[PDB]
Amino acid sequence: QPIFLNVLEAIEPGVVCAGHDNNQPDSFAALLSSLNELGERQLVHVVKWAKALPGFRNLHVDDQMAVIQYSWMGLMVFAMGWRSFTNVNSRMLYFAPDLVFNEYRMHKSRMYSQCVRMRHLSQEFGWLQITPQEFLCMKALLLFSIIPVDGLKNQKFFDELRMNYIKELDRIIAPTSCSRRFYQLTKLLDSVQPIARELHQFTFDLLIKSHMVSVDFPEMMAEIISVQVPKILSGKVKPIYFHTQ
Ligand SMILES: Cn1c(C#N)ccc1-c1ccc(O)cc1F
Repeated sequence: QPIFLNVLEAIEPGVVCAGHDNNQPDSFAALLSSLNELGERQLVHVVKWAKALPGFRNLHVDDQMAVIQYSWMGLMVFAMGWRSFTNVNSRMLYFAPDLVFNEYRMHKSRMYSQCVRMRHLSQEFGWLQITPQEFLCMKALLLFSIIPVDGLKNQKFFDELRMNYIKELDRIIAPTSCSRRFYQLTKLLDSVQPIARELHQFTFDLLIKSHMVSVDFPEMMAEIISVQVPKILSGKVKPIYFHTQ
């Protein structure tokens, strides 16, 4: 019985729309406001998803929140890359059904470079022939891939929970074929982190200058970006990497 995989498939968030008006000509303010609102909508789903993961409540309740808050960006990028792979074969970024980015929107959003990398991430799902099951366990493992340098309140329970998720990834892979596969997947998991960092910087700078540019940041978005993201950007909170960068 595939108990672990059953849980992941069962708790996997459905479609989330951004509420973007696609009848109005593209503007930087409207495009970035819709992404932020999508971020907010998505956060809600990421919280409910993470809280339903196997063993997640073994974590200290305060570590539960931190982990979600540090990981959210990378979790969203990775899932978005998947959506883009399965819906449009990575030809465009499928943020939401009502928010698909072509190259014009990539350019109008002033985050073309970040978009380029995200789309490259999406292409990798196709290049490496990632299975939905690999995707599911990789995404779960992403939640436990970023922690403070000073450690969590109960680090031991995190370490065990992360160890078990790596073991689960091992299992859906399962000797030279497996060692090759594990190498490829962990390299893929590592590649999400520099991308998330670029989006962390962009979203942070944007929050600071938000009033100047008429870009709206929803309550939960503005809080994380100003309280938790600077902890990452200042080097206090760091990715866990499989390979040396
Ligand atoms: C909505 N979204 C996804 C998804 N799905 C990945 C990255 C972002 C994002 C980008 C810039 C920003 O200012 C706010 C954001 F929420």
